[PDB]
Amino acid sequence: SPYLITGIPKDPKHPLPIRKDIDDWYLEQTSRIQLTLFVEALTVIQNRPLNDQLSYFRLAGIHGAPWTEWDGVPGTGFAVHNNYTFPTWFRVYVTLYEQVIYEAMLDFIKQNVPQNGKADWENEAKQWRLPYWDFARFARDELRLPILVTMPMVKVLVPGQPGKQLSKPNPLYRFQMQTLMGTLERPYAITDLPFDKCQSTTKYGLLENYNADVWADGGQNWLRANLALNEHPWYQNLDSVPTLQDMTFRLLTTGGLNWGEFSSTRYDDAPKNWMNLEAIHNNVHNWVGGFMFSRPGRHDLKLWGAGHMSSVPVAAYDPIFWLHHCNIDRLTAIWQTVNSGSWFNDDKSKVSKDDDLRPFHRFCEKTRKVVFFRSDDVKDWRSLNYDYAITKDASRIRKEISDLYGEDYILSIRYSRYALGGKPFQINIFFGDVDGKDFYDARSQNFVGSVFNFSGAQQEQEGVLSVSQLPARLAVHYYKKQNKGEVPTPRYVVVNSQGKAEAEVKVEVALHKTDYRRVADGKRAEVDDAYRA
Amino acid sequence: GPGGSPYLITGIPKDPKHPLPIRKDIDDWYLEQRIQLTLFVEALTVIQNRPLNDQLSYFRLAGIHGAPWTEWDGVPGGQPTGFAVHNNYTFPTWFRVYVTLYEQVIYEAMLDFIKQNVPQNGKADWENEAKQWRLPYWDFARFARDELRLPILVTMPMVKVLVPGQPGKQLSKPNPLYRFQMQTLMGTLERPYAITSFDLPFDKCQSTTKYGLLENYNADVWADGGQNWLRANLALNEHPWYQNLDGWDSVPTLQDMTFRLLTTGGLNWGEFSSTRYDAPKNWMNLEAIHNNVHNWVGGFMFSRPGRHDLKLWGAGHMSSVPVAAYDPIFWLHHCNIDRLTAIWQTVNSGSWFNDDKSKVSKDDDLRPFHRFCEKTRKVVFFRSDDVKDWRSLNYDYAITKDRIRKEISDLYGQRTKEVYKDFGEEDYILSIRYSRYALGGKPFQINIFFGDVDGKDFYDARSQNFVGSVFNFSVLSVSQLPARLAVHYYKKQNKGEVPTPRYVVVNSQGKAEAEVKVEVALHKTEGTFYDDDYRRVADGKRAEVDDAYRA
Ligand SMILES: [O-][O-]
Ligand SMILES: [Cu+2]
Ligand SMILES: [Cu+2]
Ligand SMILES: [Cu+2]
Ligand SMILES: [Cu+2]
Repeated sequence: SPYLITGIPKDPKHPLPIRKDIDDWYLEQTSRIQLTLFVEALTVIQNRPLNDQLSYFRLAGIHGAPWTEWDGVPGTGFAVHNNYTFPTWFRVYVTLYEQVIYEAMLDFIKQNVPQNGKADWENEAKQWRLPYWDFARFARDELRLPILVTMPMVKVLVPGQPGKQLSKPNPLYRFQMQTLMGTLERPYAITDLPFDKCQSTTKYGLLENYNADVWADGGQNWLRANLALNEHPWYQNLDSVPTLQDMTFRLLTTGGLNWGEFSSTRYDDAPKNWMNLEAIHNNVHNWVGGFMFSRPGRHDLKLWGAGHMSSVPVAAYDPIFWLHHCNIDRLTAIWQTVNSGSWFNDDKSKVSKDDDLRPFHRFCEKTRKVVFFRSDDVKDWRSLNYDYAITKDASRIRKEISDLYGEDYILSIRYSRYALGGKPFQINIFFGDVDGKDFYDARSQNFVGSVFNFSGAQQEQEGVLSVSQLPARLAVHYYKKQNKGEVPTPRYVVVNSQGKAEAEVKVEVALHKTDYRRVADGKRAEVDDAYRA
Repeated sequence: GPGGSPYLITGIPKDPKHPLPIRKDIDDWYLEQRIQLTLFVEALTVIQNRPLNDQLSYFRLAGIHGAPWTEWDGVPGGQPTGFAVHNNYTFPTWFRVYVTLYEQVIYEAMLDFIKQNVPQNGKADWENEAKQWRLPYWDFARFARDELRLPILVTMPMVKVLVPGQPGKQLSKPNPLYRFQMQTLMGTLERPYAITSFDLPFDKCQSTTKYGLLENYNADVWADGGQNWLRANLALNEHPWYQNLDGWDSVPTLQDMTFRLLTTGGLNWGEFSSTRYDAPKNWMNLEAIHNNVHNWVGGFMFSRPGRHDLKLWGAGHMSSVPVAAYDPIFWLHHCNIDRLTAIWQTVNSGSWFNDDKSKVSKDDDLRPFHRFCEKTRKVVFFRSDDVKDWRSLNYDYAITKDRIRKEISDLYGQRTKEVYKDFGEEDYILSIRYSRYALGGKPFQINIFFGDVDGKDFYDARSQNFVGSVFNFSVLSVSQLPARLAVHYYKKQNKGEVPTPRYVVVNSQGKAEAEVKVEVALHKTEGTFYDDDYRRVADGKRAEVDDAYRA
């Protein structure tokens, strides 16, 4: 310490290497030196001890729990949420992860590759960059978690044993410790959802009413995550379009937003410009991990279940976290490319531009001193010696955006992250009557879409709230069709981690129509008595 | 076998300090735990990690049942058919011996683990636990501690064990009951053991899976498709569709079937022991219930036509005769099938290969299982009479130690009685007769409906008007389904009319097979079954489905 974050060092045989789509990269590798390097290096990092600040646990620990120091910066986590430095704090955080993995790759080569092959393996390490998960791209008819994340094991090369491939536990599948995270040595223990009783990260694996020993490793219910990722209005199960892809398309193609509007859910005391990067990212966290531990009533089919990615304090432990944030960085770079003058340039985000991005250090070549990273340091992501295919070929970026992700009606949503004292919740919006026992997801009658509060005696910063936006065109057309042309009143339910409706929460929900005009104000829907909080 | 001599199956040898130890319910056994848990985990881990040339490896022991159809213990294989008996009256007795073999191998591995690992101070106490341990059973028909479930242990990827010589120290280790994993894809094992019979990509699996094989995912996902135990639980709790409507109480069909099986009097051995068919009231048999559980644990449909966000299909080893024995739950399932056989024997004491059909098979050699014949001084194969009394293999069940009819009702009959008592004193059953070879040996599922069938959704309890299923796990074959509650519901919606049973034969692609013959009928008696003259009241008919869903 300090650990200087630089990105992977420049090598002239490797001009601005790209971060590839992880599904494309996995298929290239198997259709495997880089795959071996990534698997082996990430395994080594996951097995480093807690007192090593470049262990996987400690790197994930920068984000949230267990809220310790990192790199000599005293330990809420370090992560930036609901502020305009969300994209840039995470830009540096993803680069730290990438850089540590690359360093571990070089160590792996020194340890395991014979002298005669070191140049070949080093070539591959120097070309590798952290792949991104394209959560909004149809997987090589539907959106999906990465192929590699759904694989318990992965086959790798053994250097010096040509045609000596071997199957190993996949470090992208889960992060597993040797004991329950609640029992780790001080001060690293993780001690709402029983994350203290988990040894491994899980997706939808934590459900009430099963033995607590099941929670030690609740499994990776990637089929369930995929279903959530493809959320869309209920009626489309009677032509569907996944809302996540439409939201991403709109984020990338809508012109005229300032940085403050694009960068964050933060609303400091319009609606057309409330589709923002952070809100989409919050929904993806919910969809990957699950946040509901139980459901009232009797149900044969159990669609709930909770996991690490839905929860701010522990989401960073799931290896997909980094791949998600890699794409969030990619989306930022794309938006920057097509909105090149909009950088901390509005009267709301300007104040935050010079925030130190603690705990991340760099060397100042002007002061000749170690300082914290600041947003302007990473405005050009290529300064960190990586790029994306889509931003290298800028000339045709609009066409590529259309090929990947392509009156109007929109829903606006304004809410307090601390409406429940800081606990997470999901805002579900419906057109028409709400089923008092089924108000949760796309299988719930009349469901149109959700907004997840990715948060987790406590109140928000004075004057600050949070915003999101949902597409509503197709769902309003269906509703009119079934309802004699009535413009629907949006109905909402605020759902907590017990699958109950929090009657006392008020959210501002409105429907707007195209220049957008407000055409209906939303109202809370009642649910059954056994389903009320 | 090992050494180059036959492997003699004895069951765990008798020790006078250990009189007829019981096979416990695996959830109860787990919940009270922890030396026996440690011994079972460490021994089974060693057995699973044994090399393919070792005939007491997990792979080769599973290999006896089906694929890859090799020899075992000097007995030629390559019959493709395995050594297992299916659709014949020796089904319960062949499996009785098979389960005992597994149990004996585990016990012997426990003794070796103690010899290599346990300090002098603890050896006699660990030896005493090995001698008291017997293979637990999975009670698939008992409510878990409102619903049927896979065992707790089967759903845990890791398990904490003791470390001998390190007091109070425990280590979390991969749970050998969660899955069986090899070091490579089973399709590329060293000859002759490759798994390569079947249409699902089992050749592309390195590990066993529950509901994890689906079309349209990268083939490397199939190497280990995972354990979707929540989905398997859902399947295990199959019941008529109408019971998920508000204002109606549900009963798990599996529990109703098992209570019927155990309580119905007057079956001969041939009716009880097998699906084999060469009065429909007597067609509820052990093998048919076992077949449905195989399906519900593993999943058999790889695909479904059309577009579906919620994907309720998926295939896994337990549904597939050639590879089912590789899933560790297989043995726990078959341990309960042995227990159900012992219960039924206890309450049907004269009914042992007692009919003209089964008498023919009573003397069949149960290959490949050897034992030493003390009266002729020869190593011979097991025969059914050798295992008529399961206690001769030095194990027992708590339920067979005495009161049995009351235990059967307490365990399997309370929910059925509670809901049936709400309706009139009548019973309805469905009879189902099919040919196991109707699809060339390919497996298939027979779903029955009362009322109109949704031509895009004819699959499971979520399918409109679904009544129940019969699974062809694989002379004719028969099964029976409870129908009393579904008939009541249909009558209330149809001004008293008796429903025509409608059936669909579904293949592994989720498509309807139109040339698979199934004989379905609905039968009625006055009086409730648990308190006898059944008459046919309706003939079945094949349901049509949407054109895109037709095979
Ligand atoms: O019968 O497996
Ligand atoms: Cu975060
Ligand atoms: Cu995040
Ligand atoms: Cu079998
Ligand atoms: Cu079986």
